[PDB]
Amino acid sequence: GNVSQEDIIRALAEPLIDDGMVEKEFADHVIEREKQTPTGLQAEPVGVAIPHTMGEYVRENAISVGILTKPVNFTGWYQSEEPVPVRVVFMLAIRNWFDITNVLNWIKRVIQDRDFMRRLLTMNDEEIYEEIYKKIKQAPNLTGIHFTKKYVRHLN
Amino acid sequence: EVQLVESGGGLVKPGGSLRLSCSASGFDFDNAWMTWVRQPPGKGLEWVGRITGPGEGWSVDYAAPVEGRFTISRLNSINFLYLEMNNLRMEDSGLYFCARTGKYYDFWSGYPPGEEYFQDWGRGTLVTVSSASTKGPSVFPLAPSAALGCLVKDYFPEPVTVSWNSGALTSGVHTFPAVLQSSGLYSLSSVVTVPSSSGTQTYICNVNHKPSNTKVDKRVEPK
Amino acid sequence: YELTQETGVSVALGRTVTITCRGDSLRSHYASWYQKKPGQAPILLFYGKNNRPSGVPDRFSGSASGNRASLTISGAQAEDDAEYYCSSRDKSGSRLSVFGGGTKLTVLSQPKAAPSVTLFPPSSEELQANKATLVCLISDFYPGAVTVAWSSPVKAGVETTTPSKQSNNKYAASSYLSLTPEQWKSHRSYSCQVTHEGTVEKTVAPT
Ligand SMILES: *[C@@H]1O[C@H](CO)[C@@H](O)[C@H](O)[C@H]1NC(C)=O
Repeated sequence: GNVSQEDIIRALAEPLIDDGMVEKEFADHVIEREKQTPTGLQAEPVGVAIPHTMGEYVRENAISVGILTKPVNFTGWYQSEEPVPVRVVFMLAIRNWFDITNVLNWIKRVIQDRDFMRRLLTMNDEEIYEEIYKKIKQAPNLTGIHFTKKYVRHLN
Repeated sequence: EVQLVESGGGLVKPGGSLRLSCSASGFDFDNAWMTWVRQPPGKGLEWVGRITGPGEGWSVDYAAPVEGRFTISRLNSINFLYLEMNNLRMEDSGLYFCARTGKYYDFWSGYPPGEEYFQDWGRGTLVTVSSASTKGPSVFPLAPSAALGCLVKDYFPEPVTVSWNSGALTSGVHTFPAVLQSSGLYSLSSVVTVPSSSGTQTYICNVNHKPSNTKVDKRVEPK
Repeated sequence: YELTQETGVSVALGRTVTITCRGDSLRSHYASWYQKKPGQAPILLFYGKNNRPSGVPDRFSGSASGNRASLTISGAQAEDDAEYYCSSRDKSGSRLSVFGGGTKLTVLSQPKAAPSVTLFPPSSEELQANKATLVCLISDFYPGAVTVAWSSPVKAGVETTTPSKQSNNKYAASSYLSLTPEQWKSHRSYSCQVTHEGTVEKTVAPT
């Protein structure tokens, strides 16, 4: 009866739905893709997940970020016969495969800093907003994206 | 499962135009990336261009030689891929395939924009660009001096059909792959090995050329 | 070629062979591999880090290192006798794609067979049409490595076909030497010398 994959994705998508960045159906397709193309990435402090479609049902590029106090199993992006305990989730709403690849490459650099992840595990919605907002600013050649404080949410 | 049929290739002259088409079934065509590839006679695969999907605005990327002369397009309501070719040259002749194109980007070690691979191909459509118009063949006997044969000279266009003993269905007959001559014409040879004794052999070869409506028989003799 | 491949490579039945593709883009981009047989559609074999499509035999495997991508066949078979192409981006960060030159893989699956050679003098009908052509017809050789040479070691106006497999699964080729009817009488004689595995020669006289 603890948090389940569908809940995080639906939770994360709600402000994107509410703000018009993706279509209303968008979460159900993220969930389908997670069954088919899992996005669980083992990392230093805690596990990471990047639920995303390949651009379907996305209307303006946006991101929503979710922090989990208790870990949740997401099947690994790479095959390991070992589920990934996730506490950080990056929901991607990107339309262009070209733009996609840039954003996941930027995603990687963020994950490699473990103390940032340790910080994000104990930080406020406002703190994670302006911290992430800055990293988007400090990211070069990154496409235009949409990030608001509502896009930051604690879960579970 | 996946089926890709190409169509539209054929005989065309320099400076001419041609529209190629590819019909797709068995997969999500409307959202797939589709690629044209060509292989010149004797030469290797060469990437022509690629059309993306709806998220990418159906943008098309072109190899530098064909940029400005070929246009790639699609009609997703009938699952058709098109290559419209203008200002064709001999240098553009060869066999053209459509490929279904996947997208690959490894997270930890990949570098954008990823890599594209070609998971399903068609059998292809042949586009021939020459100045050779059309040509019915010249046939000459190759008398024994036991191998006896016929020589087919200076035709255009391919192909060419042979027959021995007037459709006799004789075995021991080997038809050699033609050679595109330097003048741009084709020449071929067909030989059959026969008993060194069996005087009343009565050997006459038959070559038919449907493109020219040409039919000839050669009563090749020892001589 | 941003991507460079061995022109051709040979191997024995059941033995292991590796084909390589070299280029600067391969230091930042993975490569995919395709098998191409005469008259047949290319078959995707391998792509990415360790991606082998369902249906490709496990004897096919890929690897990358530095500026070098490579494909390996473990227990080569006669069906693997084919042409092999790599593909990747041209430059780092490019939306365009390129193919390598290709590698002809010869799986030596058959006992060596010497070529059978027939040389035909120009026919009288062609001569009465003021033309001449000598015809060399090479057949039933394995493997398909023939060079044809036409007693003066000089030869001009030659046109030779690419080797081609027969129903016997041996190979055949043909070489055509054009001449004018006066040249055939002008020269002492013309000769067809063909080399297969280091040389059966045949000659024809203006008679
Ligand atoms: C994840 O799955 C493993 C399966 O062995 C299980 O032991 C573990 O308790 C699971 N954890 C969560 C948070 O679901």
